[PDB]
Amino acid sequence: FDDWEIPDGQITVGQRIGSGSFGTVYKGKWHGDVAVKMLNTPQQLQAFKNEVGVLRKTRHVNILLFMGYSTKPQLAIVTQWCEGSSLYHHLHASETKFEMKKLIDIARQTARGMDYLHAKSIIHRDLKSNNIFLHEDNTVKIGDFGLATSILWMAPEVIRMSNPYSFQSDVYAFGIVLYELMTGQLPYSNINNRDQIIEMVGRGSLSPDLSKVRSNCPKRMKRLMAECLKKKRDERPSFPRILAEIEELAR
Amino acid sequence: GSEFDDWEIPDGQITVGQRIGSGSFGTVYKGKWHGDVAVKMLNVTAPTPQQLQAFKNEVGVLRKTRHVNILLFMGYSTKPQLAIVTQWCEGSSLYHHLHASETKFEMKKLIDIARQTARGMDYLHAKSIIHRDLKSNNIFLHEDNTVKIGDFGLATEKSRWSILWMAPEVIPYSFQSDVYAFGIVLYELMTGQLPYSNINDQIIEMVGRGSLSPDLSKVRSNCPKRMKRLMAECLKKKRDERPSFPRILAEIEELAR
Repeated sequence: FDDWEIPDGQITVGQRIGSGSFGTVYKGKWHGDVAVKMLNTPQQLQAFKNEVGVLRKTRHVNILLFMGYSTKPQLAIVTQWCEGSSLYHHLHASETKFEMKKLIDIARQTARGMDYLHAKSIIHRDLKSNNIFLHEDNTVKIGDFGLATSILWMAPEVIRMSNPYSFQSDVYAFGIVLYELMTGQLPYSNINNRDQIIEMVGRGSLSPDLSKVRSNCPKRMKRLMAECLKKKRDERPSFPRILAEIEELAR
Repeated sequence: GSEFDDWEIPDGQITVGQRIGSGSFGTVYKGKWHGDVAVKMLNVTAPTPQQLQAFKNEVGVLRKTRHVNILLFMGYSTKPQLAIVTQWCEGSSLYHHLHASETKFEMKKLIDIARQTARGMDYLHAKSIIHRDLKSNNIFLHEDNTVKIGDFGLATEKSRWSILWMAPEVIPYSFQSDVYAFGIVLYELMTGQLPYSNINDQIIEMVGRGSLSPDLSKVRSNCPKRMKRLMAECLKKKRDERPSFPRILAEIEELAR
């Protein structure tokens, strides 16, 4: 027995949404709206529990709340549902037009969530607009930090190799998310060959064109952005600075 | 009793949420009224006294056409722009289930979907409405598991003077070409595939000349022969050789027995 496990048939799985890290996300109903990631054999089950233990403990207003799991009919992680869907969806699919204030607020909240994770020494490894979610009440919720133990966001040192992930590569990824916020575009949209992008970013010769950012993008945000995207990782700011900087420029 | 003004949903009672896609004459959003709704922003921001009256006439029609298997018209919006509001279908479209999330239906469910789609087309045609745009993209699945057809509205305006469902003579809209489109929907149901899936411009030419047609060898093993016969009838290249929907619905009513 286990408190945190949801019994078979207690969850109604609804519309398939897409595939995030390690699995497939569905809309679902567990005493309310929820999101369900179907994950992709004992021993493995115990390792899964050890992860559930860790997940149960990382709680912040700006990251998804872990609500429970299933084992049958399949491995599943259940979190709260975000009606606003993802940032990626709003920018590059439905092309929603956010006010600069909403964009800077989204950037602030994502930075708070990242600040929380990093202060807990957790490395995300996959920050991108696809798993930055918008909740009905207008707060940002980050996902895909779980199961700790897409190339467009990999810092140059991450691209060319080998568990290369670090705090500073997270900061880079966030830098790309600022690019998306401030340009409404994915970086490198004019290059079609993902293999040429990998190589060129990996060598440090390719990087986002910060001149494509909207006119009303404040000067400090552009400054911050360029810092986070700095090729030499130890030259990138930490998230307490990043959060501090965005808090202030919003004022 | 009610008149056109009555059918306006007062401004600010609908929160327009997420953009879903584009359907006929406009853009579909998810929305919240006293509940879930779908909102089609029409692509006309400044109506002239003739266009607005044309909109009134079409709304006049939408209010009279009701069947359990077609979308309920709930009202229209005025700001910032003209919009048609109908109910929300949590099951999204048939297309999304078959070709996106690649959901796997049992043969009994596949045929009830066909029956319900046929019940809906039968009503529309009995009301002399030609859909002109029938495809799995605008056959929607409601939470309660009933099928709801959409994009049948504004029929007359479409009259004023996506390729996979067009009858050869359409590559000219009639009941018989609607019946054709339904045939391709059968193909989608029974084969789990879109027609002509192995060809990547040639389709317009070859289907129109009758030298290309759907590969009927992809239909499931447990698919009944009556379903094959009907399907082949509906897809006939010569339009006058196709069945009518009363016939189509009857045949499906029985093999469902």
